[PDB]
Amino acid sequence: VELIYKVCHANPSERARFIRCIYNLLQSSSPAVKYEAAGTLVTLSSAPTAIKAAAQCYIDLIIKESDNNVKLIVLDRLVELKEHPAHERVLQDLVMDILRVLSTPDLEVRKKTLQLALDLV
Amino acid sequence: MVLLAAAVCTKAGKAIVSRQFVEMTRTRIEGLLAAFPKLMNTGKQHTFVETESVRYVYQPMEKLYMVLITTKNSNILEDLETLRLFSRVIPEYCRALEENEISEHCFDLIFAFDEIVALGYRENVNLAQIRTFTE
Amino acid sequence: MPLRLDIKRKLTARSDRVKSVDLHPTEPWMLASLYNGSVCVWNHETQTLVKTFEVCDLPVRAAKFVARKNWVVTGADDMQIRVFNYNTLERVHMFEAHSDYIRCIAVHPTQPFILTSSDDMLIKLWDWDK
Amino acid sequence: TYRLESTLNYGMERVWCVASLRGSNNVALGYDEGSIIVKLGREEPAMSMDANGKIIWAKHSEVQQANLKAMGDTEIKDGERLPLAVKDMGSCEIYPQTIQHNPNGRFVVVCGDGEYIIYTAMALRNKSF
Repeated sequence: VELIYKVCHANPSERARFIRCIYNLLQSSSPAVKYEAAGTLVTLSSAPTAIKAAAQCYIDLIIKESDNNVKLIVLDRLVELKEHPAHERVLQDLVMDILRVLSTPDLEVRKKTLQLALDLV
Repeated sequence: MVLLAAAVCTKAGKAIVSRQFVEMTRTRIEGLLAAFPKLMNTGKQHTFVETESVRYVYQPMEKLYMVLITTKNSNILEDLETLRLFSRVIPEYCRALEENEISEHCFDLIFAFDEIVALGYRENVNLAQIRTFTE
Repeated sequence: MPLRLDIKRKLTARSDRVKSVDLHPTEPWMLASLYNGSVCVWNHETQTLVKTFEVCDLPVRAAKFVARKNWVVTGADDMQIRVFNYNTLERVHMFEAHSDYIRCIAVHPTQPFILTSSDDMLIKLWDWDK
Repeated sequence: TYRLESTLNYGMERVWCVASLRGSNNVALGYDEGSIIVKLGREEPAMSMDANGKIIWAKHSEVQQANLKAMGDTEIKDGERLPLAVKDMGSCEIYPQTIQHNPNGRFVVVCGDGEYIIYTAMALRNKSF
């Protein structure tokens, strides 16, 4: 017997069902910002660069939902980390620069990152 | 059943000791354990790895794999937790994993397997509980 | 004389005489090397014990992390420094660091070196990469 | 000055080693009956920004800890950290446990050791105590 009216009431078991129940009550344009899904998810690619590369992808997606032309593919939500105020301190673009890569982190993360610079902006 | 078998493996290419809760996986147990646990259950040093459509959960100990296998699943936390409790119970019987000492305490381990997981549903065990049985 | 302080007990663990205490070079974990023949590491932020390594059956005086290799160096009353992978849980290497037990190990992250100090009145250098 | 800041016992006793985190504010100490990891205080700075552009801190650069100073009249781009922009500020007599300018700029307060000393906004003559 699953689905609660509450937030919880306690314990890992209730907690595990709860992220399933949350995805129901907001399906809309992926989870966007991953819920209690995040904990199992890292181990799913323990070998080792692939986690960061994946993580980088989600973080880029999350920033904004742009036009979505050829390699401008960022989904998730339109505003939830914006892009580009001129009063924002120390700005969004600092994280965007990582994604522009020569190899600036390692090659698996690099391939993901170049696509990801292209994708947000 | 949700849990096909609970199995201790040697990656010598055979299931060293294993438990079939109800008559289903007899000989089947040895072939699965023998192929898959050799490759680290085909893992990459990840506790969950699934191969040939069977979920394998594992922990390496030496040349040996302590293995839990399921092909169905009720909850995330649970599969690990029976394996984990098993891993408290196994060095009490065999002083880590090692094929010869695992072999000698087939009875000990096997009995724990029946007690721990009953008709594929993960019951709980503890080293003191285990004692009443082998007394 | 006044100073901004606030002593707080981040994590405690009970074990036989711990000769060395370490913080992981780049990780939030602290490793303590015990006289249990075991070295144990715990991440004292989430209060999770990440891993233990049985270096010897006789006291391990020293332990430190060589974070880049993803390995830990320990020196025990085996008169050896034994190296293990702290995520693939197995012993990476075994070597005799000294003719006597190893009190402390220091790690040079920028060089392949660990120099270890031992009570054979000598400090020896080992290169993890070789 | 090597005057005793604290003495700590734990019921673990015989403390063999110490080591300190190189990124600072955790020290760990090895004992006979175990190990402890301990967290030291000071995590955050004390400072306050008035309306006179005297943003006062203590410690830091172009300011001493014992005395009091600092100014910040710079407005360069919101996207980066702005310079120190310090201008010198007169007398102090106590240590700053917390040091703060007045929110509209008329007072300065240095607080320390169970005492507060008030110094004047931009002149720093002893106003009050």
